Amino acid sequence: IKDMFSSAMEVARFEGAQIKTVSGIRGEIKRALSKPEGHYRAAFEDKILMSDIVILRSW
Amino acid sequence: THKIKYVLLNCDDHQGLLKKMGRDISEARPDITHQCLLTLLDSPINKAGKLQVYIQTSRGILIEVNPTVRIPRTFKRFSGLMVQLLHKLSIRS
Amino acid sequence: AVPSVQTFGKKKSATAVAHVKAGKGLIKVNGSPITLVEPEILRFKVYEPLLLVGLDKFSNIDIRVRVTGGGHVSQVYAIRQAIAKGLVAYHQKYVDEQSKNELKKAFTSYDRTLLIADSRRPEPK
Amino acid sequence: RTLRFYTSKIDQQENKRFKGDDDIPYKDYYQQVQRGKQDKKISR
Amino acid sequence: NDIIKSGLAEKALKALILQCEENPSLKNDKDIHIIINTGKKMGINRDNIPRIIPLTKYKLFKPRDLNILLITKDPSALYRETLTKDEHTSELFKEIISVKNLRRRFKGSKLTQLYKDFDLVVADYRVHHLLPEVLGSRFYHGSKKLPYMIRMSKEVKLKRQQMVEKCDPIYVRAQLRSICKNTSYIPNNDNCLSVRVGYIQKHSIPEILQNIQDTINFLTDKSKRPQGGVIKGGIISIFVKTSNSTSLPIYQF
Amino acid sequence: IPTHAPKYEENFNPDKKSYDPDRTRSEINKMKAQLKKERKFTMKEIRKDAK
Amino acid sequence: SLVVQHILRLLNTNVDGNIKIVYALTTIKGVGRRYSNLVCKKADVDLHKRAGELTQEELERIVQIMQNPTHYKIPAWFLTLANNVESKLRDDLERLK
Amino acid sequence: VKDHRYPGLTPGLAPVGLSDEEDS
RNA sequence: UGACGGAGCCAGCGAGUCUAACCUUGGCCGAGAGGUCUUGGUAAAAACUCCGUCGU
Repeated sequence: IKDMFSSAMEVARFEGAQIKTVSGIRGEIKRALSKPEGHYRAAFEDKILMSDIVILRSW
Repeated sequence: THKIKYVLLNCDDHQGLLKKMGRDISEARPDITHQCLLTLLDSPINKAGKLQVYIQTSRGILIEVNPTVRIPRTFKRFSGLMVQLLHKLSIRS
Repeated sequence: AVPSVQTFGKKKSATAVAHVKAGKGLIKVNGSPITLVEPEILRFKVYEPLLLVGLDKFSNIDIRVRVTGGGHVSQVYAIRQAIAKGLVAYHQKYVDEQSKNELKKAFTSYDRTLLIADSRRPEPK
Repeated sequence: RTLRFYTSKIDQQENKRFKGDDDIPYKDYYQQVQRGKQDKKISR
Repeated sequence: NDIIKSGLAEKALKALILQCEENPSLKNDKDIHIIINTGKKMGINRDNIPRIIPLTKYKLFKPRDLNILLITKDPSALYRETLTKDEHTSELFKEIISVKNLRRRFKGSKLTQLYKDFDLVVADYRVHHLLPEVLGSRFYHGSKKLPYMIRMSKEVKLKRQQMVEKCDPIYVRAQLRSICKNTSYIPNNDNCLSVRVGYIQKHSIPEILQNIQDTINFLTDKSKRPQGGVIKGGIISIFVKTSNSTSLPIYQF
Repeated sequence: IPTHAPKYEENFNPDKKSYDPDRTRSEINKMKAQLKKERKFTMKEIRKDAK
Repeated sequence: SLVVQHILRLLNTNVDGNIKIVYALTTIKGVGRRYSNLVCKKADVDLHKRAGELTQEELERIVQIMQNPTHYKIPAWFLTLANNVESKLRDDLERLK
Repeated sequence: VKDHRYPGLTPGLAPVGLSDEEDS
């Protein structure tokens, strides 16, 4: 995933956080990718599409 | 070699230190190895290119001495070179 | 119908199918003559059957070999195994059994792998 | 060229390496168009 | 010829050349482009096949000036051998490569290196449609290094018959000379069009103006179809610009 | 035989890093190491705090 | 009884006589194998000759080709931030605490 | 000059004139 | 027990209407939203066998 965070430092703060797609597919922030800054790896309960948008709910 | 900087252990310079390592100061003399290398390398046979020298350190380290080398004549400069050799594992011209 | 026989040779993933029939001594591998088999260094390997039993036996048959899978070496071994098995089977079916016995004896005396598959199945220890 | 040039080289050659007990050495219209293009955009 | 007579064209080119000298960001900009606003949609789908516009008065470049890459049908042994031996084409091409070898050897970052080294890319027409997959996106957006179709020999194809494979070195050299001296354009199904007309520090302002008129005449002349006469219904406006400078108008309807 | 002299650094300290001809080159190499150390430490700390 | 039939300096470069002319001139910076071959062909010097065998006029012609390529129509192609980053990292560290 | 297989040939084929063929 | 180029040729896994860049220069249309085109930079089977060249 991209555009959620600006740098890998921010991702580490949210590692393990709960996320979902518009379709309702639930996932998790697994690890921050070294290159480029802000990109990160996530695992979802089912395969997602490129058109989907992932959301992290926070308060 | 041992850090005090690292210095080639000597029988007279470092007696208290070598006591701490527990090794007897009778057999802590690299000057004898310095002495032989001077006469060997300066001998005419080496100048004829029929002699190469190896050194087996007591710890079990084997050193190859190229016939071309010109080791320093002063012992102090000799000691400074060995600490370089044992750590860097090689000396360049 | 023209008398014909079919045999398989196998080595790792390489599999060769040999069809041996009455003919005029035409040996082909993958639609080309056997002399063009590669690599050249191992070519005599695939010649080993032809030489061990003599070219006279092949003068009355046509052999067509089709090879798929594996690498160069395994393909060569598949070809030679298929050729030997095809010759033995043809002499079994459409020629006397005495010649079959002589062919089997020669191939087994030289190299048994020509007839029986060389399978290195794992064996735990 | 001259002989003397060869004599110097010959003498130099004889004179021509650590030896004995030697120790190792010690040590504006464009700006108008740009504005016009912008002015259209803000005006719109 | 009214465009050349109009002083508006000359002043804009003077402003453009001057400000490229002044502005550091435009230091790498070397080519001059004209942007043509056709009144109506051309209606031609972009085929990525360059269309040559003959510039009669002046020659933009010579083959000896540019890095030329030739992409040939597999096997390239006949074409490489014939071209490299013939004196006319012995030193014409920087590199001769086949499609299969090009695909195998150059991938990923190597494609960027190929893009920089070569100024012109030419390919046999038979293999032209394969190149977009091989060369990648970088060659095929922007039209700076878009490959040119060339024909190795004057032999023609007849249905139910097999073309004889031959390489005519003089013909290939003649085509390449035409490609370099004459500018090129690519049709697209929209009003805008970009055509190279001049090279900074090589062409004087009068020469660039003549090239523009040659471009306009060829593109508007219906007699030159299908290569020319694509601009139907007149030209609303014409601009001039470098790669990174903006459009300075030279003509408006 | 040709006679060459050994090359060595007096008061050599292997723990001490090698002398560099260019001061700017050493200074940036000094500092790229600092940035890597700091980046790795803070990343470890933020992860542990998050856990 | 009477029968009558190693190093050279070109463009401020020493070239061994034993090497072939093309690969001897390749040693010159800016001179490649293909470029040296073309220069030899223009100079009408037989490529099979060794660098030593070359005559004075041939060397002069090669020098003229190499210094003046365009006249002979030779093809053209032959011819502080880290401190800001570290300070930002330090600021982030302080914010974390 | 037309090739049925590749209709793209007839457009965008480099024009050749007597000046091009003549050696420089 | 090299580099360069060419040629020949050998696998088995793997198939969700699903598979996938970024930053710019400008034309036109559109009330806007935006749509289309143009433009430069950045990032992104092998072994094996044969032949030719250089040469350690």
